[PDB]
Formats: sequence, C-alpha cells, structure tokens
Amino acid sequence: VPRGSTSEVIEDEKQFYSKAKTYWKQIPPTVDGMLGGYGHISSIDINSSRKFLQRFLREGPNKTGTSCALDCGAGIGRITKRLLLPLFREVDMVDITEDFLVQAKTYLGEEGKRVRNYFCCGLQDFTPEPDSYDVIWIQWVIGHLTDQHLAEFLRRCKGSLRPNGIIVIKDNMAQEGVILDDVDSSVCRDLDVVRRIICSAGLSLLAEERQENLPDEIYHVYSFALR
Amino acid sequence: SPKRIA
Ligand SMILES: Nc1ncnc2c1ncn2[C@@H]1O[C@H](CSCC[C@H](N)C(=O)O)[C@@H](O)[C@H]1O
Repeated sequence: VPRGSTSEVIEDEKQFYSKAKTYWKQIPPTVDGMLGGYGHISSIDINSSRKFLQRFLREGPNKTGTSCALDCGAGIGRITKRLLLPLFREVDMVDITEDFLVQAKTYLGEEGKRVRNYFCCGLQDFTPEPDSYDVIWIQWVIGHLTDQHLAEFLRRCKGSLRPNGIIVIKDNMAQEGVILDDVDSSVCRDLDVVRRIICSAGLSLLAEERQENLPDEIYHVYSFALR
Repeated sequence: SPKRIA
C-alpha cells in the first residue's frame, strides 16, 4: 500500500529537479520564504537545534569541534546566522538558488564576514572537501533529493567530516510512506525510509529527536545526529 | 519548508 521509495513517486527525475529550481527561484528571499509561511516558528526551531547540537559539544573523547560547519540548502542563511556562526569559527553555505546566497550577504551582516565559501550548486552535484567540517547541517532540503542522490550525498558528507564530526538532518517526516508534493517538487518520507537511507550511506544514528511546540497542522519534524 | 499535512 504505502510507497517506500522515490522511484515509486517521481515520474521524471529531470523534471523533479527542474521544477524545484523554478519553485525556489520565485520564493522571496526572506525567513518566511525559507519557512513556507511559517517564519514565526524560526525561534522555536533554532532554540531546539541549539540544545540538540550542544549535546555533541561537551568535553570528552568524542567532542565535536568548532572550527567549521557546512549549512546545506542554507537559503538566505537563517540557520547560519542564528545557530552556526555563533558556535563555529567559519561556516560554508551551499544552496541551489543564487538569489538566496546573494541575499545572505545582506541578511548575515557583519558576522557574515566569517562565511567562507558560498557554493551555488545542487546537493546532488556537490562534493564537499574531505576532512573539512565538524558539523554538516542539512535542514528542510532532503525531500528535494531522490533516494539514490540522498544516499550518495550522505556518503560524500561522511567523507568531508573532521575527526569527531557529525551530520545533522532536520526535516519533515511522513507518518507513513513517501509522499510527493508536486507544487514545490519534493517528497516527505517516513522515519523508516529515512533510517534506511542513512544506513545505506554507511552512517549510524547518535541521536533522534522530535521537534516540539510546532503547529498541529504541519508534518512532524525530526532531528538526527549521524556519524 | 515546514508545511501543512496534505
Ligand atoms: N537540490 C537542491 N540542492 C541544494 N539546495 C536546494 C535544492 N533544492 C532546494 N534547495 C534549497 O533548499 C532550501 C529550502 S528552504 C530551507 C532553508 C534553510 N535550510 C532553513 O531551514 O532556513 C532553499 O534555499 C532552496 O534553494
């Protein structure tokens, strides 16, 4: 009954990507744009992400470093501004939408001078530098990749982590199956599907947490910390 | 983005 892979829901992969690019090209370069009309939840999100991340910053043998993070599907840099720049000496951003990266230079202000690379690339086409990032943060974008491209992107991210580095995925989760949104050209996957993909990429879960205090009407949101 | 359950 339920679909378990993107190959059951995507009619044409090239159109899946091209429609998403067109969709984001016509979104305003604002927090409300990044958050689909839910700009007001940004502080709830950031506070929770911060607490989640701080778990991994404690002193000890496995402490995650604080030299460099990578914000994936960063948009205008909502997460880079409020979560990552305060904690990491430098941050790189990657996003498909050039207009958002241009706006980021304004949005981020003076602290944005510590954004090193602004990569304008789809994740499916991006190979982060080996041994470069303490944290790779992937939020509200995995639904834009096919299962094969998401698994491969996660493998490339694994190869980019510094010692003790982590990947964080934070995204919408479906109650069951794999659900296409043909307006923004994305999919929403259930927790079993996402865990399968992570496993396929050679990654393991360090922690999984549901986001609390969200509007009742929206898809549930989870965070996963991986290595 | 965060979004309404379809
Ligand atoms: N295939 C792809 N590769 C990289 N970025 C993509 C992409 N498809 C969509 N995007 C980007 O994904 C972002 C989704 S909006 C969320 C922005 C940010 N993660 C935040 O939470 O504030 C947009 O900036 C859009 O340009």
